[PDB]
Amino acid sequence: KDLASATNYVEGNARVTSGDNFKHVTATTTGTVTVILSQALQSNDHSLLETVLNNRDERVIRDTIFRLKPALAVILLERLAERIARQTHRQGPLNVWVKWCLIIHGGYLVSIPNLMSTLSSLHSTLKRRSDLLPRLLALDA
Amino acid sequence: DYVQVADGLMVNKGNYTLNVITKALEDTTDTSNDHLDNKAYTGSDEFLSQYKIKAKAKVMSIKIDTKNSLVIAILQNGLIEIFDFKLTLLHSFDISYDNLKYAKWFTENGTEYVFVLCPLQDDKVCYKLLELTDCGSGESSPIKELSSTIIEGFSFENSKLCYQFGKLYKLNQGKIYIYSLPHCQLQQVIEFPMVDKLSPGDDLISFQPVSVNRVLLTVNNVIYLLDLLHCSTLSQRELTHVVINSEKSHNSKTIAIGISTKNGPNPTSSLEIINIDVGTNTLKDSLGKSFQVGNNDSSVILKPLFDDKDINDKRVKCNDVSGDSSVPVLHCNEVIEKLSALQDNDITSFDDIFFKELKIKEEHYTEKDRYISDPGFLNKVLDLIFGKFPKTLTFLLTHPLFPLSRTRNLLSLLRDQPRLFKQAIVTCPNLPLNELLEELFSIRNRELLLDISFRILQDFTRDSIKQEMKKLSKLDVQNFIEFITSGSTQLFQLLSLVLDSIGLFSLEGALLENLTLYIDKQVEIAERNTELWNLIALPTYTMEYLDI
Amino acid sequence: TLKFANNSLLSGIFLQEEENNESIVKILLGDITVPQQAHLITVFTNNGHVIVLNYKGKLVESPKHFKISLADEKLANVFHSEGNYRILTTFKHNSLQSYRLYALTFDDAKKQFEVAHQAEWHNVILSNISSNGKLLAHMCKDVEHKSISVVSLFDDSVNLSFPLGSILSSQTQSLSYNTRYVSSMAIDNMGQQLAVGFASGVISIVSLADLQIRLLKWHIDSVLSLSFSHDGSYLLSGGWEKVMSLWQLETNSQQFLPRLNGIIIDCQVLGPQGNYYSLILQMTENNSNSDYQFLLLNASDLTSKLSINGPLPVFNSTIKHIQQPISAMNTKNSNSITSLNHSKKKQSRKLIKSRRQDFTTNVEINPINKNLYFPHISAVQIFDFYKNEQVNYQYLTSGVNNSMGKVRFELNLQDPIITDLKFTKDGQWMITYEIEYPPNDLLSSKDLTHILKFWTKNDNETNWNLKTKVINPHGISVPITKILPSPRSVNNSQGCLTADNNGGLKFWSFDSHESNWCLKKISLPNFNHFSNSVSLAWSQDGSLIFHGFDDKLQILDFDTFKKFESLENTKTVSEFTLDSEIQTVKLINDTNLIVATRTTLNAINLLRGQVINSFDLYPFVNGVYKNGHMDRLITCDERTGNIALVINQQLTDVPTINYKSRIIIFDSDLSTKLGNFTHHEYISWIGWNYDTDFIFLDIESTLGVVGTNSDIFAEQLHKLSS
Amino acid sequence: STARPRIITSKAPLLPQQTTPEQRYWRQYTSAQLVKEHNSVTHISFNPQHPHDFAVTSSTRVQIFSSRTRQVIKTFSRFKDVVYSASFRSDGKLLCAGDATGLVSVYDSYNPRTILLSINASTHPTHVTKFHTQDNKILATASDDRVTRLWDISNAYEPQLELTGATDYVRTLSFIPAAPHLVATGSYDGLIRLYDTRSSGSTPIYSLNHDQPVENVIAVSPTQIVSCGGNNFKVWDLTSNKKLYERGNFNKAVTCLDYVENFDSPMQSALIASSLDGHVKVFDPLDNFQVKFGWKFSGPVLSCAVSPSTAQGNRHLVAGLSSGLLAIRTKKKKSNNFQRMMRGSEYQGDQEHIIHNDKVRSQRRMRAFERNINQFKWSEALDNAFVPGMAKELTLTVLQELRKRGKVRVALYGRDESTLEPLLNWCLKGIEDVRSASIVADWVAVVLELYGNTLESSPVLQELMIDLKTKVRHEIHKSKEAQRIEGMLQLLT
RNA sequence: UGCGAAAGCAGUUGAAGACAAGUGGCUUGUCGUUCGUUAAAAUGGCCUCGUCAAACGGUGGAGAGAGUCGCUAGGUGAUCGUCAGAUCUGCCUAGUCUCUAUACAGCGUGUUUAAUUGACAUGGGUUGAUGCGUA
Repeated sequence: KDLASATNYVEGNARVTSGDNFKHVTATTTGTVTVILSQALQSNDHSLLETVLNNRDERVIRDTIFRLKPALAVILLERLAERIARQTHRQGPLNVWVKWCLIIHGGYLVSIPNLMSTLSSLHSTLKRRSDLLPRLLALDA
Repeated sequence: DYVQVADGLMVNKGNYTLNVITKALEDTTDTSNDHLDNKAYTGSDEFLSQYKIKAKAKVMSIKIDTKNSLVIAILQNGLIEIFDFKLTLLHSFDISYDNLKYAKWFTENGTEYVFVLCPLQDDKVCYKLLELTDCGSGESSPIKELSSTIIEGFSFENSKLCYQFGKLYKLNQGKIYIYSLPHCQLQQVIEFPMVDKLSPGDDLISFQPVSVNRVLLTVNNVIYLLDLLHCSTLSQRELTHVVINSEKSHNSKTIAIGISTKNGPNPTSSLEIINIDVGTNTLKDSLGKSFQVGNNDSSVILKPLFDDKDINDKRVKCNDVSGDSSVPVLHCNEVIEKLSALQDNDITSFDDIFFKELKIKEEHYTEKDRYISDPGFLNKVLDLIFGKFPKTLTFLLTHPLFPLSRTRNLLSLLRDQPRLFKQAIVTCPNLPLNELLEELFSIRNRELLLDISFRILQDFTRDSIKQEMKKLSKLDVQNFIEFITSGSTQLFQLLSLVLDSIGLFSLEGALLENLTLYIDKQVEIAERNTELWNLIALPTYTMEYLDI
Repeated sequence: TLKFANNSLLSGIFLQEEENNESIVKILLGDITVPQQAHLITVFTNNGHVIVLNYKGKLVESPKHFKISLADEKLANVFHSEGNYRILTTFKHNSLQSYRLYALTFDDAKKQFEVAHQAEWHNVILSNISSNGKLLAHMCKDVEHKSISVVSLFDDSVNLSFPLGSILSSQTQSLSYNTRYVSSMAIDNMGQQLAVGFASGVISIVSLADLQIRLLKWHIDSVLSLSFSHDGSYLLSGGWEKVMSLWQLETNSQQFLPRLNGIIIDCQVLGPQGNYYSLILQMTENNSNSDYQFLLLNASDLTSKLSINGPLPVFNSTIKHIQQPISAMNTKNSNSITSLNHSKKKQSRKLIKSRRQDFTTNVEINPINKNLYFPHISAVQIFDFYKNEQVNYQYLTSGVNNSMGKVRFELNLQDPIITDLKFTKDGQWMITYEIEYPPNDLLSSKDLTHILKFWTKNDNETNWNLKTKVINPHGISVPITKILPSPRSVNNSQGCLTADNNGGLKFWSFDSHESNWCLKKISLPNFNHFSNSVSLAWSQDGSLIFHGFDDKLQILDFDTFKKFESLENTKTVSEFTLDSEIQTVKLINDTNLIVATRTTLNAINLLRGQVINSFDLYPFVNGVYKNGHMDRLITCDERTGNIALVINQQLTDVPTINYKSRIIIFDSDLSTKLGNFTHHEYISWIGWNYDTDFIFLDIESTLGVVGTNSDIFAEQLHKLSS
Repeated sequence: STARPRIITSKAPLLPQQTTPEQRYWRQYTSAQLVKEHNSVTHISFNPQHPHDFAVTSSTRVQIFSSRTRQVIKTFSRFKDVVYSASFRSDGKLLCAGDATGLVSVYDSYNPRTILLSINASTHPTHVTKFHTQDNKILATASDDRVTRLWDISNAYEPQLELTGATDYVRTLSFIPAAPHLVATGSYDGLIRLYDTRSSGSTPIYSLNHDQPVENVIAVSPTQIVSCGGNNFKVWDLTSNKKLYERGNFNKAVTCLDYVENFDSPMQSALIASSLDGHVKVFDPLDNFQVKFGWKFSGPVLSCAVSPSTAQGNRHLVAGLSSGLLAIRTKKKKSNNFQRMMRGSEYQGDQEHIIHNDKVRSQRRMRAFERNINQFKWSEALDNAFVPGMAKELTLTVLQELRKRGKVRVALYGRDESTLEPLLNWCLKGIEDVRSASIVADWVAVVLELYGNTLESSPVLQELMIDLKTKVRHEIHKSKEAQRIEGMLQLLT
């Protein structure tokens, strides 16, 4: 090609990222589903993770996360964050799970030393969901 | 150039050992050791020893005795080893070697015939160097470095008995001519205030620096370029900096002339014969952040005033960018004389202080930028008005409008005049957030709440607000929530800050439901006026009329 | 390269600190002194000097120069034919010039050229001369409107004239003024036809014997350049689209050449058979300077044989009687048909009266191969200064920068601005920051995008590859005031530190595991005040960072990335409130650091933790630079000092359009002014190349530097076989 | 002059859980085959040499499948009890099978009728039989006799070495892949013993205490070996006798392992693990045995294998389940007068001094929207956006190119009811996504700015505007509640 | 236009002269005219140099598509009916369940961290659109 011809712009396979991925630093309760959820999260079992969080009764979700062990509430929250990042219609039903994980395990993940670095994907997903709120405010006006 | 300053034989062991340091003793028989226990046998003692070392075995120990030779000891087992005399004059500073690293038959008198670490192994006779008063051993390629008071430097390597280099080094009577921490240099201290680093591979000075103050017992630490130094008639062992993977914190070197300062670690209490107390407990020299602490060996501050670019035909200055003036006529002598003109009998009046300051600095009396000023000068005139004399109407108005006020601002709540207090809220450019939060939560329910929330938001980071607004009671925050719900943007985000910083669980319910209802209607009105701001052909048959 | 300032032979013609209207106006290939014998050129300047210069071998140390006996006239051009020589001259009502043609002779006394005065034209609007130089056309403005007159100059072969209302259509008199404004004209080597290019976009070939016109409509914006071929059967045209068209005048058939990195402001055929086209490309994405690229190209395959260009910086403001060229609408890249006179009056008044006379730019030096990288608008010119020719040119944003010649409305769109770029200290990566601007009159027209890109090349290839980009670093709509590359001790010189106007900092670093440049460290404060008076510095050890926000120089560490702390409180002063917002925090070496703010210039030691020196800047640099440009005005070294740099706009007996530069150096914490230099022109950027020199960029872009039998048979055979 | 820059497809910031190269490679193992066996598939080995066939050990038969048709080419049915192990020799020439009566029978592969020799091992069931990987003529059989045996296949009467020492149920052998004197055996008491065969052999030289009862031990390097048993697997440096990784990413016991090297893959090595709960997972030995991909199967997976390192054809992952069936997932791969007339067209300049090359490279074909943006047909480019078969990022990038490049209004000028309905009917779908909704916002804003009268006239885009209103209402409830979650974890810092 | 932060905050928009049109003046409008102020349109759009097919390597994906009326949560309709509720085995959406050449998109394989080969005489001539129906 010519020597005076400028180089065109080409991204190629450059990784486009945002500025918000901080990935670097007797019974009497119900019949819940938390053994299913716990041995979904001990492995990486997307299939039975989907069969445990297609349950959407609020008291079942509530005491399920209450009976959950708090050392893996952070990875339940990571799985929920990645699923609502990918599928956008899940944000309605699945963020009921993410608000209950914060309310119940409000001590474990305030005692964790790097909250944003450990659940970066939630922060990036909610930042990109709520960043454009003035724009669709102007749109619906 | 100092370090963290406090604390007013096998050379690589520590504690949990028995005695890896057996050393000689002043005004005693020969030598001793202690524990935190190994036996103290004899290395053919009772001579004129001045130091004592071992072969890094502690049961092949010795007494380095001034008799031209040395033998072995049995400090653990009971079985001695044989020896062989070389000289008979002074071997008081004998240092037995490792498995063929650095050894020669140099006693005291220029007879450095090379040998090995054995009782009968020999080498060449490398006694060629002159009468050396400072002979040390380093590990460049294990080498005897001689500094001679016939003055001349030489460096022989006891790896093939090869004289590596040598020159004419005019070294006088020294204090400590100790080899460097990486061994590449020679730190030789002059008597009172100086320590020069010379190149110990070519026998030449590389950096001849002065030191801070009096120091006598100086030696290089196990550091990059740092030394330790104890005072002569002082127990003060300070540190200075002119091993690099995971460095030392204690048990670095034992050469000191304090009150029996043997076996000097960081916690240097349990000595080898002395049984003394301990001191500082820091590590060696770091890269560059500890020299902001140890900012010593320079204390020569003067009164720095603003100079000017030198007038070499400055009359062709070509359209100066000021309003009307060209250069302020600087009067630092009148700046100093204004102190004498102010510290007078105007003990309640603004006739001989405020007029004096506004005559020395001809400004609009609330404005900067006609500067020529010093922070020590402003601090001393602020001290002279904080003395026998806030009733001046020009001086203490034009100098909270100065970015160098230096922390005499704490009584700004403790004096309460309205216009001077609001001016010290808005314009005083260094304010303590403790007093700012106290003034914020000592509410007088006025617009100065907005004026104090403004500054507490616009000069402190949010987490530094949160950690120091944890330091509040609960009646303050309950009345704060009550006053917000009663009766704006910066106080909304301040309300966000108080909710983030009160904590998680320990709350009440009625205040929470009141705040919930209030902010629900607040989001509703914010949504509707955001909507308001974002809100700012022919038929087939007609019938009409025309003029008649 | 015949350097003018190399010798007093013709630097005595111009070395002035005030007068650069002495310009070089024509070059001729022969020797006007002695005929019939050529390897040397005779240059006519715009004042009246005629220098004869040998460009084969070494330049002679006394050229054959003369000075023609001239009136107040100022030398439009000269003209050559067989044997004879003409010259044309300009004059002193309505602001129009006036032209006057002379003929030359030389022979009797070999110092003077005698002149003859053929004729005059008492008001000239526009002019052109044919390719052979045998005839010339021009416009008149003689009343209801203008007029058009063609005249052969080397003979009275033809001279005709007519009012151009007989050229113009009947539609144009009820249309806009662009339809009757004429911005170009050309004649062929016979004077049979003439091309009138109008500002509306059309061209019209009139046939001069009978004044019948033919319209050629392709240019959708104004026609800026026209030329004929030698036989007259092809018309080259160029305009605001960056497309050179050539019209086959038999069938009216265009051949195009579409993406020519600049608008064609002049085009002409060049060879005897017409095998080259020479073009001038105006490159009008930056409005602050008129930077022309000279590009001939062989006519065979239309490939750019020998493109020529100077350095292309973009200054912060317009420079010196710079007028962006004519067009159809008044845009942000051009100006309409009305506003040229008002725009030049306003620009002269802005340079006279106003206060923010800062036109300073950022230039970077690639620390591997020592060539300097002028970031143009949405592109970079990589340019090496040991031969002063461009290495290449590369588009670094995603605009409509290259794909399209924008026209009348579309010139109100701007491609994203590259505002920062810095190399990592081993020259392996290039960090760049750009502001992507939205088009107007839609919902998202008032929120910018901020994009930080990371580029890589090996040491052979001339162009960089994007490895990653982060859109909105630091958050949405927030700028980057300063990026700082990192020293060789953090991630082997593969980290960058970006600063907000909130005082937030982000440390980005490239790790090989996840093979990308990712976000490592973060310190965000959430204030409610913003200021772009942000500066940054790093310790060479890689331990502590000096974050010079406005009025406040915070001291952060690197391990926990918060403000510096020692629990012993050994007067741990970790903030330095100064009298004004600080714009340089340049640390010369690990002992001390020079702060520069808009009143004073302080220096602060850290092995002796207090102020050591101070200087007065307010009488020199008061409110004249934008806050954040003292960092490009002053610089440093790594051993041997620091360089301040001030500017004096000169004065009459009010300020003027003339400038002088006062650069000063200091060694070792502001001790001695051991360099006090004065340069004859405004200075825009200074920076230290990595081998103890400092390069600076003049406002007219001269880079300067502050440093430390058989013999006769052989001769006759090389004659007779060449 | 340059060439024209291509229209760059709008890529947003990347979302979490992107497609890694490892999981793209391991996800193109597809077209699963399910073959119902008579009983649980206990072992599966591959042919080493032409690595293109594999033997599946069901109950009382061993079937060799081909790696190109996936049908049973050959089968071995003349066992008396349940056949347990079946492996090929390192030359791939013959096949050993341990049987529940303690009768090792070795046939030759690809000939089920010629049983070559029947070693009568212990009276207990023989559960693992494999040849040496360096040597050819020795066969190691461990049984439920708590003693393994090395047999020379010439002298098949007494075992040439008898490796005893284990307290319970030795179920696995392994050989160390550079030292051929080194046999690592693994039993149901934990305790990977390993033996130097030049010594006595009744005592291991050392023992590695996997705490769970091991199910398999394989050798990865000449130095490190991996033992699975219980819910985890551990890796052991063998020159230093010392554990260095352990991954417990399963629910139930890891039944088997195998390992791949140097094959055509982004992963330079791969250890896959099969674990009685349905899962088979692949772990990458170069970044600290991190899991990269996995398959879930319809029952507890008892054994697994992949095609060997030199497969050169159709590549296989096979997993046999305890349910009694077998799952295969593969990745696949004019006249002499006229020629004498047109001879030279394949010469390419070998003996020729100068070789000129200016044939330009043929680039990718332009799509219709890209050539219409090139031809400045901006309304036609919008029309080419809203065809049905267009990718969502392609509609987004032509909207963004018309937004940045020229004029939304130019692209929308000559429209009416029938030619706006594609745009708004796509804007319904694009208003949900984050990456599109800014562009959807300003395009809808411009079209209602300049078609507010067609709003009045046509009722059949009024309803489209109402549906768009309820869409933005749902999305604004979502973008508000996301800010509420953002605050409610900002509280927890 | 100035100060600014990317928000915003203060300032506006005169005079002379000439010309054109309309009805020597009067009105209106222009200016390749000057002084002062910090101050939309002339049917008129971007070149050839070789395409097609099949791979391969990284990069993104809202995945490209097809089912099961299988589950979870919903939004809603026709007719009758007092409601209760009936039939339409009511419809639509999202998630889940199942499957495919990851079907989708993009950059590259001339040297690159990586990754490419093959077809074709890259012409001329005659019909080819009024010859066509599966709608």
